[PDB]
Amino acid sequence: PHRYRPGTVALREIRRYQKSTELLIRKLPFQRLVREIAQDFKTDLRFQSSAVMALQEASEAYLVALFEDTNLCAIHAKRVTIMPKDIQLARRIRGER
Amino acid sequence: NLELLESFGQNYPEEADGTLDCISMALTCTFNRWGTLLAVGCNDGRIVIWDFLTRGIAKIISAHIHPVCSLCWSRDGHKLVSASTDNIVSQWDVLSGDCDQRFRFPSPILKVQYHPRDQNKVLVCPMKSAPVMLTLSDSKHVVLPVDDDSDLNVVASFDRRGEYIYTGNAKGKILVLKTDSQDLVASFRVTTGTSNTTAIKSIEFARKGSCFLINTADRIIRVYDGREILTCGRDGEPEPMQKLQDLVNRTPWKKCCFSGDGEYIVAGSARQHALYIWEKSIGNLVKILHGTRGELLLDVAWHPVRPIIASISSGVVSIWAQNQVENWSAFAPDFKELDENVEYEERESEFDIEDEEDEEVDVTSV
Repeated sequence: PHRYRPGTVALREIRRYQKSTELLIRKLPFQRLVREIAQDFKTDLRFQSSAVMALQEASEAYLVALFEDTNLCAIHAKRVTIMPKDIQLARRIRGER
Repeated sequence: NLELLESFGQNYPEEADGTLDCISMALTCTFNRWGTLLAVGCNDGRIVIWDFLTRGIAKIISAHIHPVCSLCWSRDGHKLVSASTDNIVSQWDVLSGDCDQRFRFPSPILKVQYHPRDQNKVLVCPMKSAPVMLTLSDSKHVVLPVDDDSDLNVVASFDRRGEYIYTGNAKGKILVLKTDSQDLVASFRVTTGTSNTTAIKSIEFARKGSCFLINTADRIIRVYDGREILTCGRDGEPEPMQKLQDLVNRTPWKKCCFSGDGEYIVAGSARQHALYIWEKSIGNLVKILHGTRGELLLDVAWHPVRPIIASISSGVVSIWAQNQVENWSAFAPDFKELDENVEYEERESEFDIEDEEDEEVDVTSV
């Protein structure tokens, strides 16, 4: 019958994930994603492994920066819950679209 | 044969238009005389024939076990000749597909061809030795004598009319021979570069006149006229009508053929799978084409009376014609779709004006 007040697990996971560094997305689905969208530019390529790790690091850093600027937007609108008009606002302001 | 009122600014091929996603593992391609069929060899030794007007697969004939790498049509369109690593002089029918000739003769063959008027005389180009001309009934074989015997790579063919036999070694020396008596009437070494010679890969001809092509190995396609060879005669020194190359990517070629009217030249890469089209007369590139960006090109065809081009890559045979644009006034010719304010006053016979067959044509003619 013991359950937390909602939000506590959220904040402790925030601290638990900021106190560590690792690859965060599971590696083989991301590798299959990279090969599948590299199909369209030159058929039957041959990657190395370190290039795939470099892509995973670049994409992970880009998503983390995007979500922090999204969270700034959502706190600015006197809300807490992130809605995708925040993300579209952030990529409209930053200049990528 | 087709519509005569169709020519609303006809074009020269631009689009992709859709391919034959039916049977892969294609190896070579060639059309018949009019441009109505297309034989295509498989990988295991079969024949794929595709009809054009119905856009339908005509006939599948299983020849042998060795892969089919050389094909040609007869003049009537009834005798297919072919040869492969099977070493066999073959001859096939189009209504039945019968093994009419079977003579396993060594040094496997790289190219066959009929004489363009008599289908009795057929061309045989061995693996090493000099090219051979044969008959149909008996084994009368004519090996053309070569002074070199050192390349063991000699190319030869018949031209449009079958008047002569243009021969070529892999040193770039040409020996013109008469088509029946083997008269060495003309000879020339190709003026390659500054001085140093090159090999000869293949030689093809036209459908109208005597302009033809030389496919060397120094990445330079050369265009000559056969009447200039005839005007020279022996110890000729021809300089070409037009030279062809692409030094941006320095691309050696794999296959060439002419247009139907002898006006345009297509030639294909061995590296990029990207087709180029040239003008014969004025002498420049007109259009680059593309495709699947990382495939290896094998064989390129052309359709004579209609701008259709066949490619071969990864066993897939493309067909490229305009993705043509349809409009109104074929459903209703009394109405024409304009664009802007068109004025109608030029005729003067308006405002209530009132003024004051015998051809017998056959119905079952040709």
